Amino acid sequence: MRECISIHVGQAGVQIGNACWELYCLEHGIQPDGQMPSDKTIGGGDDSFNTFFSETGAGKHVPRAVFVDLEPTVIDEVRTGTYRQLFHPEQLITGKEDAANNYARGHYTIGKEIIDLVLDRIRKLADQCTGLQGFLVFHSFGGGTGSGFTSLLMERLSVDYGKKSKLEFSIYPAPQVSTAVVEPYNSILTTHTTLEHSDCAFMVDNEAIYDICRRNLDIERPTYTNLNRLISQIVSSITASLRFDGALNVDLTEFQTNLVPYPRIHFPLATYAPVISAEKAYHEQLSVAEITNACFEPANQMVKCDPRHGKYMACCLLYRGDVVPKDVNAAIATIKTKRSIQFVDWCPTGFKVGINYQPPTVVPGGDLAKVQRAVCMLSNTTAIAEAWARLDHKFDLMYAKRAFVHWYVGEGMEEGEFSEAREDMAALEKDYEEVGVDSVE
Amino acid sequence: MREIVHIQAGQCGNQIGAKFWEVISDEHGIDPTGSYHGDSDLQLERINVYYNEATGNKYVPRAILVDLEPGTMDSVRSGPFGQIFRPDNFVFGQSGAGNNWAKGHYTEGAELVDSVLDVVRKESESCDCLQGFQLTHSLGGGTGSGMGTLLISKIREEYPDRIMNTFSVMPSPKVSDTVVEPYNATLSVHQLVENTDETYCIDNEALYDICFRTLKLTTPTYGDLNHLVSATMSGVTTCLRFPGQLNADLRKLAVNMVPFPRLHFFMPGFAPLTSRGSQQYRALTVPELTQQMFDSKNMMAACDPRHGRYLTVAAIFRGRMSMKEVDEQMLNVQNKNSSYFVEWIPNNVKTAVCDIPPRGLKMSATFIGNSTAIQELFKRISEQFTAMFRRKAFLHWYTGEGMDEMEFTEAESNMNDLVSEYQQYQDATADEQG
Amino acid sequence: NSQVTVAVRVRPFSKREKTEKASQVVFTNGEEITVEHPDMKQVYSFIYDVSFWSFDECHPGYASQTTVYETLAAPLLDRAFEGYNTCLFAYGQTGSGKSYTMMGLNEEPGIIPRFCEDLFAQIAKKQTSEVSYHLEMSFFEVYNEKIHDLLVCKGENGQRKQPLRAREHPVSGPYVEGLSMNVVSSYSDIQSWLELGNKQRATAATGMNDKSSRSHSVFTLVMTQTKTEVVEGEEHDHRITSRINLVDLAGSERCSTAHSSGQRLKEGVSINKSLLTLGKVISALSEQANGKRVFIPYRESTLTWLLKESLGGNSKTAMIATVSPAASNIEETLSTLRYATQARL
Ligand SMILES: CC(=O)O[C@H]1C(=O)[C@@]2(C)[C@H]([C@H](OC(=O)c3ccccc3)[C@]3(O)C[C@H](OC(=O)[C@H](O)[C@@H](NC(=O)c4ccccc4)c4ccccc4)C(C)=C1C3(C)C)[C@]1(OC(C)=O)CO[C@@H]1C[C@@H]2O
Ligand SMILES: Nc1nc2c(ncn2[C@@H]2O[C@H](COP(=O)(O)OP(=O)(O)OP(=O)(O)O)[C@@H](O)[C@H]2O)c(=O)[nH]1
Ligand SMILES: Nc1nc2c(ncn2[C@@H]2O[C@H](COP(=O)(O)OP(=O)(O)O)[C@@H](O)[C@H]2O)c(=O)[nH]1
Ligand SMILES: Nc1ncnc2c1ncn2[C@@H]1O[C@H](COP(=O)(O)OP(=O)(O)O)[C@@H](O)[C@H]1O
Ligand SMILES: [Mg+2]
Repeated sequence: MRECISIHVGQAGVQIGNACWELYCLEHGIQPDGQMPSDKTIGGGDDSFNTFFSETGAGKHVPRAVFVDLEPTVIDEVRTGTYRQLFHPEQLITGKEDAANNYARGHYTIGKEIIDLVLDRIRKLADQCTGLQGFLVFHSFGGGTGSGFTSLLMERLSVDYGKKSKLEFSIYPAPQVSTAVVEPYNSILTTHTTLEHSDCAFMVDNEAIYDICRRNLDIERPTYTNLNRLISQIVSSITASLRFDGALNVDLTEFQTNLVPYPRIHFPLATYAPVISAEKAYHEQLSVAEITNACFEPANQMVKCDPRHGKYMACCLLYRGDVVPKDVNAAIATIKTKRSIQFVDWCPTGFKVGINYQPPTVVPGGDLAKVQRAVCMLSNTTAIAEAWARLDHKFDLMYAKRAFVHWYVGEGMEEGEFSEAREDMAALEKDYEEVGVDSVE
Repeated sequence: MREIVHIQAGQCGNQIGAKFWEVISDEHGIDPTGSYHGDSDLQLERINVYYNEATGNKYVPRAILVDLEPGTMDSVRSGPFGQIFRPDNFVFGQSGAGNNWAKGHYTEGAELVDSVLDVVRKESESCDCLQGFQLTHSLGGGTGSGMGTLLISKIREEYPDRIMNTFSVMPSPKVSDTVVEPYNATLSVHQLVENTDETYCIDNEALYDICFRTLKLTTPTYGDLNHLVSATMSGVTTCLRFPGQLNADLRKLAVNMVPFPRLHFFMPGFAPLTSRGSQQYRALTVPELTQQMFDSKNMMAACDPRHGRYLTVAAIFRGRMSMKEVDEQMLNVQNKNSSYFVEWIPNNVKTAVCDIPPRGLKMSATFIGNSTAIQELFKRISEQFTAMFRRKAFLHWYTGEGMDEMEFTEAESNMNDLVSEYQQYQDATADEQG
Repeated sequence: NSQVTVAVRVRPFSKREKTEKASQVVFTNGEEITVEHPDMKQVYSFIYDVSFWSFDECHPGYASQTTVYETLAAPLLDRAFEGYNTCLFAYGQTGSGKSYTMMGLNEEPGIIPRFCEDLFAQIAKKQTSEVSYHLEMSFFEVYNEKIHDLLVCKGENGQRKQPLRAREHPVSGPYVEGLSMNVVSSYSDIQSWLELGNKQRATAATGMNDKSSRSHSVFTLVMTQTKTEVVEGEEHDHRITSRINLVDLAGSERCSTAHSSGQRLKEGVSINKSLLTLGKVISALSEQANGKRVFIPYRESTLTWLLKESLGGNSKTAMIATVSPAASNIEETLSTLRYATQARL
């Protein structure tokens, strides 16, 4: 069968995985103890879904995941929680000390002494998999682990596994909000190394999801346990065709193709429009047109950027539930008739479309509502260059004075890596501005 | 396995420790016999950060007392929480420093430092991994100034990979408590500036004004002042012990609070602080705490941030909160008070949250800040100093114990250079065009 | 006031390189230096106050040794007699021509011998029987923020590298205790001391080369011009003094490629911290020359702390960076040219 390994690196990664696997365990029918109750019915069957869960002969389903944090505080909440009996006990802590929000530590100093032990486990899982396709990585630009250790691991896996998809789901840094002073450095240092190895990096931001949870869901005091539940739905919509049946199916190599024109502009966004409450589950039809128009509103983007300030280059639209393609065609016609939604001249073929039949599942204690139809929109837009223009400027301020640099040098780095990375990002800005130019011979 | 070694040196240090080990032992469920009598199960997970285990499931703190007079030893032993410390760790001598940085750094401290290092090595080598060290010490006197700084210099040489925190009680502007505060403080700064990573400056007068204006206490003893210091101590080390949504440690805070290695002198503070009667008429929410913490009348350093610019601040929250209400609030401060912050650092605030608060409050918070206002703390000393040094006032009691006049000028110049380094970043000027 | 003079010297291809036929990456247009990646995607330009082209003789503007001495070093010997201090930096990675520009071979002498010989042959001319010049030399190193002296002969034991310490005299400024100063009369005595010191300097056979310079090295010369009072009273009266320093720094040592653990890693950390602080100091000095009051962080390293009076106020600093134009050392050349680049304004 088909298999996809998930690599949740850092606090953000683990706290997203603890919801993603909470969701997968319900979509398929797995209890937290790993024991499916309704394996009564199989008589064969394939509902022990091999894309995420490996089955063993005792009637148990163990996930294809790896945890690593450089600190036990988060992983040890899994060992002590409700899903302690599911995961293989190789939930790799190495937390004698953490990265201290330093890329210098999570790359060489403490990033090594681990990576052998992570690769030995990834090798053990891959060999347990026949037709493996993809590496779903989960991390955060802004910390040291997610920044440096992920860079190292993606450097290694590009040598050990070669030409296999590597999709990063990353917490992008926000313009105004920040829980750290050294995200502008780590973000650039991670982009410089991951850009040559990754193949499509789906970005999110906490500020946008706060705005969504306020406006739509009516949550004025939201926390991470609301945001990660939505990110889990994004990943499930990405990983639905490999599990459930549909009319238009989508493999992982299709995102790597339909959304990456050039090998450095592989930084798209994410969107999930039906984030309405159970109250507003009524008072709304929730048709394909309403959703498809919501996904193109700059307010319901999961990344804080106005695509009116740029141009769309490609857009995948993954739908779940009672959808008919006539509705999608009508919706896309409405969207193409609109003038605020501009495209590049060299991409007249626009949208990738995908349909799956199984609708989303509601978690108890969640804020979403049971809706018959769901949508996930992942778009590549030049407007994100403006975000890169912000991060590159902050860098220029607190690097002219060489602030916080001695901490990085003190853990195995050089004053030149910063310049290298800044020049690569300045090159990427020009690469984002070039494609926006209209074609003339 | 992020283990801390507490070193207590002098009356101030031991009297703060005797309150801090009452605060942590309460936060973890230990009694004066050293035994767990708690309710939860998170108290036992990371108890290794301060305590070590023994035969009968007893928990002995990793403390090292240093004081050079037996009076504080007996106060600790003849006390509430005295029979949990190890007797082989009550290191002490006789004939104290005499409010002299020289007697406690060359003459009497050199005759005892080996005995402290022999315990430090024992307690550090029994640790799986070590995060750093922890010293509470009053500069202004002797022992805490000299025999503290020497221990710092000898640990930093033995461990030039670990954190060395110093929770110091600096002298006050108006009223002194020792005539030779300037010399000793200057000679301690010359050793801390070069051998520390994050040093937290406390002042008796700021804490008296807190006790009078916020807590409405009329006659506050030092057990009340140290009750505020212990609160901040626990605030710094909550992420390592307890869990949280967004965690931190000493290394991460030091990374995100020290642009340059010399400017590691910070203003501590704690919320929510209130009088017993004015509790029923307040609301326990995040904005009230943020208003209490960034208030100049809630500092411990006796230096107003209105006369300077914050370079980098931290906020360790404890309780079930929402990260949106921290991000919004800490963005509001940067915007409404842009002049009190730096421009070449876009976001000056770090946030950390822990899901387990203090025993009596639904929510808590701890505030560290690196400001150019602590300039005023040193510029005063250098003014008190040089006058005396212009006359050689009280110096024959330090030269006699094996010191030279050069060691004073060196420290004075280092302090004044630190002043210049902090003052370079408090006059907001613009660029060519931008 | 004090501005700095950063220069670059491209070494020519080794005969091993053009026999193996390594490709060329560093180009020049007289004024600017340019680096063109073998992929030919990105081209980076670097401007400097002076640029030395030692790639091939037949080129116009060939940069021999005699035009490096006359261009950088000699105006510092000239400022010495005026009574001011001077420092000469020497940055460069292994296999780039640091010891060819500074010390040189038996023929083709670098800056040290030319400098010293011109100094001696000029005091021989200027001395009047009423003026007298006395020179005093020193030679020390920096290893993990520890000062070591080299000219003292070390008998074999664990090691007699005593960690000397620095102090701050109120007038004379920062200095070094235990510094074995020595007297000099002509250049043939400096060769002996420097050989005896370089033999005891720290080295390690790391991955890049069989011997790398894992330590800094400061070579100081202090001159004193005594001219006589006969108002009525003979001299011991008037000692205008000047410190001329030649420092031979180490390499940056990126540890991504070099899987360095332990002592080599600690040495790399110390070197890179020192170089960062030195860059900060040079940038602050250039800003000060350009009319901005700033704070020069001297006290963040020993190298910047001891040379404070030699790169401050009435002082003239010079810096030379060495580069290889080969395509196997592009990542080193880039960082070198970018380390030098933040000193030019
Ligand atoms: C019914 C009730 O709410 O009583 C509160 C109380 O009234 C107030 C005033 C408490 C009270 O604290 C003080 O009045 C005080 C006295 C001297 C110096 C400093 C404070 C309180 O005594 C203090 C005590 O705080 C704690 O218990 C924390 O655990 C504290 N540790 C200790 O107090 C402690 C002392 C000795 C031995 C063991 C533990 C702590 C704080 C931070 C980090 C770790 C621990 C609390 C909530 C209260 C009383 C009891 C009235 C306050 O204390 C703190 C640190 O938050 C004072 O202002 C807050 C607001 C509280 O409402
Ligand atoms: N969406 C979301 N973001 C998170 C979560 N936890 C942390 N973050 C973000 O992660 C960023 C910092 O990266 P961290 O994950 O804390 O760093 P780390 O991976 O733990 O690595 P260390 O610094 O060594 O601890 C912050 O900007 C947070 O906003 C989470 O649970 N959900
Ligand atoms: N905050 C606080 N400060 C104290 C306390 N006791 C003493 N101090 C301060 O610390 C100094 C005491 O110096 P000390 O080291 O005890 O002198 P020594 O006995 O010779 O070592 C004085 O300047 C006091 O201001 C205390 O309990 N709390
Ligand atoms: N301008 C030049 N002309 C000719 N040869 C040069 C020039 N510069 C450097 N070289 C050659 O390059 C080598 C430099 O080695 P060296 O600089 O001593 O190594 P390191 O930089 O590790 O000290 C010498 O052998 C020398 O022959
Ligand atoms: Mg973490």
